[PDB]
Amino acid sequence: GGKKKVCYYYDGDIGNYYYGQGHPMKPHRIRMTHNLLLNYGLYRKMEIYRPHKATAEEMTKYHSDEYIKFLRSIRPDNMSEYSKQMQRFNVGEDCPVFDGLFEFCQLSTGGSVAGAVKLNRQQTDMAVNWAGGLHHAKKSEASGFCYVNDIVLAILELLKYHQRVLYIDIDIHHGDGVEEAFYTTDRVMTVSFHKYGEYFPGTGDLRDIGAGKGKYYAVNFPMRDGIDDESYGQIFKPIISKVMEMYQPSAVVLQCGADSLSGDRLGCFNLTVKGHAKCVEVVKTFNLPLLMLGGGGYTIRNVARCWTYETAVALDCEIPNELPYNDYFEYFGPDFKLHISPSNMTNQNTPEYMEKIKQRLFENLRMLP
Ligand SMILES: O=C(CCCCCCC(=O)Nc1ccccc1)NO
Ligand SMILES: O=C1CC[C@@H](c2ccc(Cl)cc2)N1
Ligand SMILES: [Ca+2]
Ligand code: NA
Ligand SMILES: [Zn+2]
Repeated sequence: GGKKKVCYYYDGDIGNYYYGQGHPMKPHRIRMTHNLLLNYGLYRKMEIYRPHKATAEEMTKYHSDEYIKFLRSIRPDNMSEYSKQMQRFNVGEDCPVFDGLFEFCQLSTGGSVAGAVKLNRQQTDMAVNWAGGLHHAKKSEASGFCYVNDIVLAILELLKYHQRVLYIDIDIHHGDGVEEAFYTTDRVMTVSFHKYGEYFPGTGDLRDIGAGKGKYYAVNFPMRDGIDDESYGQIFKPIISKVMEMYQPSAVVLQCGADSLSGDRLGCFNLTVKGHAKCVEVVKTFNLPLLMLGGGGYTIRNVARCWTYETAVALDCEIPNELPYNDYFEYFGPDFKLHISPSNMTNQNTPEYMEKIKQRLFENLRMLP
C-alpha cells in the first residue's frame, strides 16, 4: 500500500514534568525516545510538529466542566484548600498534584487532537503522539496516572469525518476509560489486550462486550503473566483481521503502551520490541488512517527502544541494532543495542487458553450486522 506519510508530535517541555520522588511514571522517557530517534536520523523521513496546548473548550468535549476547572486550579501550594475535590476527582495518590500539571495535560492532549485533525484533513496517513495514550482518565475522574483522556478526545475529533473508528490497545493494562466512553455506541469499537486478574484497573473481562447500541462493540482479551512474542502474535493478527472484516472502520487509533515488554517495572509480560512492534506492522497493513499513541512504560530504556523502533516501522525504515550515540547513551548499557531479549519467566498463557479465548471472541464478532 506504499510507504506512508508520517506526522510526529513532540514538545521538548514534556520531559521536564515530574510526578514526584518514587513515582514510576517518568515523562522524561518521551525526551529519551525523541533523542534516540533523532540520532538514528528518522527526522529526515517524517514531519515533526510541536502540538498546541489543548484548551478547556477542547477538553470539555468529553470531560466535565467541574473536573477541568479543578485541573486548571489545583497546585501543590493550594492542595489543602481542595481536599474534598481531590478525593472526588481521584487526585493525590496514583495521580499526584505536581507543578505544571494542567500544562502537562494540555501538551499530551494537544498532540493527539492535532494528529486526529491532520488525519481528518487527509494531510497524513499516520500521526504519532508518544506523549499520548492516557487510556484510564474518565469524564470526571483521574485514574492510573492519567488526568485527561487524549484518546477519547482524539476519537471524538475523528468521528466528525469517520462513521466508524477502531481503537486497539496493546498496553498491558485494560483501556477502561476509552471503553467506558464508547461502551454504548457502535461508532467506536474498542479492542483491548491486557493482563487480567489481581491487576490494575480490575476491568476488561472477556464477558464485557458493550451495552445498548454498543453491544458486541467492546472486545476484551484477558491474559495471564508471561506472554511471549509467539503467543501474542498468534492471537493478535487473527483477532484484528476478523475485527477489520466485520467492523470495517475508516480510521484506527492504536495505543502502544510499552509496559507489555519483558522487564517492565510494573508489567509481567515477556514481549520483545520486535513482538510489540509486530502489532504496529499488522495494523499498518490495513492501509487506514492511523493515530499511534504511547501509554504506560516504566523501564524507560526499553520504552525509548520500543517507540523508536515503532516510529521506524511506521516509516518502513530499517535501522541498525547498534544504538547510535545519544544524550542518554549510558541508560542503554550494558549492551547498547536497540532490541531486547525475553526473560525466562514462565508463560502462564497456555496455547489452549489462547485459542479458547480467541474462539469466544470470534463468536461475539459473528454477532455484528
Ligand atoms: O500503565 C498504566 C497505569 C498503571 C497504574 C498503576 C497504578 C498502581 C501503582 O503501581 N501505583 C503506584 C506505584 C508506585 C508508586 C506510586 C503508585 N496504564 O497503562
Ligand atoms: O510520559 C508521559 C506523557 C503522558 C504521561 C502518561 C500517563 C499515563 C499513561 Cl497510561 C500514559 C502516559 N506520561
Ligand atoms: Ca491493553
Ligand atoms: Na463501543
Ligand atoms: Zn499500562
